[PDB]
Amino acid sequence: GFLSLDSPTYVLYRDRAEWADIDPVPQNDGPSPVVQIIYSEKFRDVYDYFRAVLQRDERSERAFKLTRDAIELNAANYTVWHFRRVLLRSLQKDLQEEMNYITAIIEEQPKNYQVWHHRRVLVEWLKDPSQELEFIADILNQDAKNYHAWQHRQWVIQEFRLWDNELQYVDQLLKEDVRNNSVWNQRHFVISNTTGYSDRAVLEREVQYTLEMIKLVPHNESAWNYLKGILQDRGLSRYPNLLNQLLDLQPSHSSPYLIAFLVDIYEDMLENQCDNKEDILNKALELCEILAKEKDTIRKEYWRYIGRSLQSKHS
Amino acid sequence: EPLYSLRPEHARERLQDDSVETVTSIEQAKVEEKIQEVFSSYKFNHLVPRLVLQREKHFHYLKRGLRQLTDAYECLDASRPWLCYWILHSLELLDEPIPQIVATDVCQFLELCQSPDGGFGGGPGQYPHLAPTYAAVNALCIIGTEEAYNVINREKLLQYLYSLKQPDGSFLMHVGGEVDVRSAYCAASVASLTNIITPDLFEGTAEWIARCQNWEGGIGGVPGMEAHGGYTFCGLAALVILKKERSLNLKSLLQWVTSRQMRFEGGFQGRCNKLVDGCYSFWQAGLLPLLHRALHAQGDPALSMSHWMFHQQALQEYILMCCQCPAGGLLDKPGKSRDFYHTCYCLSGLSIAQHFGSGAMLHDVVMGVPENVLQPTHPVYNIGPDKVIQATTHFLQKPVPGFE
Ligand SMILES: Cc1nn(C)c(C)c1C(=O)N1CCN(Cc2nc3ccccc3n2CC(C)(C)C)CC1
Ligand code: DMA
Ligand SMILES: [Mg+2]
Ligand SMILES: [Zn+2]
Repeated sequence: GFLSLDSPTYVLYRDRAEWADIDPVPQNDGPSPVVQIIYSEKFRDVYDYFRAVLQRDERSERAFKLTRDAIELNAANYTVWHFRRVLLRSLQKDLQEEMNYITAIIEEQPKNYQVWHHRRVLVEWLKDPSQELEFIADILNQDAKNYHAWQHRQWVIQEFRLWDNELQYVDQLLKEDVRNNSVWNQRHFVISNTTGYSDRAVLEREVQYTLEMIKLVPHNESAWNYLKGILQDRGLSRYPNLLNQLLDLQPSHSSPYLIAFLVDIYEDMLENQCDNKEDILNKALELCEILAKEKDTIRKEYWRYIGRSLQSKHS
Repeated sequence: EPLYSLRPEHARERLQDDSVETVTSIEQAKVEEKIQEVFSSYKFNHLVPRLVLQREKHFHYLKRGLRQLTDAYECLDASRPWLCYWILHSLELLDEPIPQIVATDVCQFLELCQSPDGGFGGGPGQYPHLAPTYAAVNALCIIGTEEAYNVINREKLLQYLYSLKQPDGSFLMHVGGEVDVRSAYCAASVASLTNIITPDLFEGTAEWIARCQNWEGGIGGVPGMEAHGGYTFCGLAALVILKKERSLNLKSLLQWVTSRQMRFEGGFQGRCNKLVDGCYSFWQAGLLPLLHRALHAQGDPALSMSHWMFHQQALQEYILMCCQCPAGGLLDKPGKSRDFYHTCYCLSGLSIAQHFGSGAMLHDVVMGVPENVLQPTHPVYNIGPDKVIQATTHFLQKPVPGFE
């Protein structure tokens, strides 16, 4: 019967009666090994029996249970995962029981690539995304920036058209942590694939929302980057009130992000034949100097490049 | 005063949370408190800061690992060509010779990892995968002997890359696997080094990579995803190989990567509002020589003739003061454990930070003792530039393979 890899009564496969018929196949590392891992007895035992079932292509229930132990010893072994999926279909295994299994191993190793890809295959096979948004929200409740979890969330939402409640979920996570860049990315992902940003009421709503988040947390870079990202498509100089509204927030909510955004506005204004070109260029170069020498010295080479670029494009 | 991170004005670069605490600011403040303890240790102990790269300790750790690893490395049993690459590249950066017998042993092991239908697996008899294929080809090019080049079955490698190519331009990481930007970089890297690029192998690939550049300016693993340093390096490096860098908005990419250097720590974060990490010294800083080359090709007259567009000094100070393990090897940040992955990319990032080169201009910045200077690394392949020329020169003497 079943024996978990970490159960106290786990026995090696070489001591199991139902495995006495097959000879283990040792790993051939060569006569002069390199990057040779001195496997524990338990690991070496599972993988010598895995190599045996894989070589003879034994599509049996015992081989299927053996893949669970081989995965739990090294979840990045994509060869074991491939053979487990061959056995899932050959043996007609209950895929809801496999969904329960993949749920448990993702909870244990949420940053492994293979576990998330296996979950996607099961969801595709069953054509059932009904447990996904809730499961992913549980993983994100433990690590709200898990890249694989956000990727799986976007895949489920696009593949099964589950767009209706995601902006509400995004709003909930921005309340919990307005600095979570993965959630500002999810916000852009939902809006760009539903209403789009060409709708004026949506863009106005989004810029007004973002400016309020900037007023509450002026040094949160994600809100500044989202404001810039949604207005940079048409060009920052196409929004003439943006400049004066940022200059208004400068004396009490200033930051290197506000000053950098002013340079970005002036750069686009200079490229689009703005009024008072000499004045706009002098203001842009003055801010590049302030950023390079005092307010953002880590980016001194970037700001000096921007300053030289503005002078070159004007001359 | 010589060290940027120790100047009194550097205290002004600590996080300003605006009196609004969230999980992100709490974790960032925890790292900054720990990093400030490291920077202040010299003043506290009454010593002159002496930034020394512990070459001897790094070399001992690497030479042992090249031969044998404890069961603590069972999680890398499907990544053994990566271990070959990380260790050989770290040794190459440290100017440590690879004995001829050790080089032959690596060739023989990577031959066992090679699949009969092309590409390499994570260990003997494992199914092929683009990530260990990339690592094995880079490891064999670092060795650079006729024996090492002859290991690669070019005809089958080409057949294998075509079996992963998708109609939309993307590549699967392995058969029955998934797509991401790393696959396109893995394929472009091995295909250009071995001279197996046919006219249509990369049809649509540059456009698919461009769909991964998002609103932030950086690149995500797949379209729609958050910008991330590792995937952005893969995206831009693949486009440089294909000579299709103009497919991206290079100015939004430049602003994004320069923003990923941490004002206080000096190192790089992988994504906006995440923590500093030593391996992003290569993934993020490695983008600036790629962008310099891409912009220089377009005739950009405002480029520096001496420095990359990141604070090279601050990155070297973060790596030298915060990322070295006293027993040898490098790491993500203080308090983390050493590993061959962080040893490879902290040293690769340190070498990028030391060496600027563009056209006839060359300029080095070597923080700390002069012995800290590393061998140069090629920003596209992350192997020595001499090894890239040697491999490309060797495989250009062979025709591009035909189809069976
Ligand atoms: C370490 C480690 N610990 N464990 C338990 C495992 C399984 C490993 C391992 O084998 N790794 C780490 C992850 N990378 C993912 C990856 N593939 C790439 C291919 C080409 C270029 C870059 C690539 N990157 C890195 C990122 C772009 C994601 C930054 C592959 C190598
Ligand atoms: C898939 C992938 C590469 C995720 C990033 O890993 P992480 O969250 O552990 O690192 P970081 O916080 O630096 O993005
Ligand atoms: Mg896989
Ligand atoms: Zn790292």
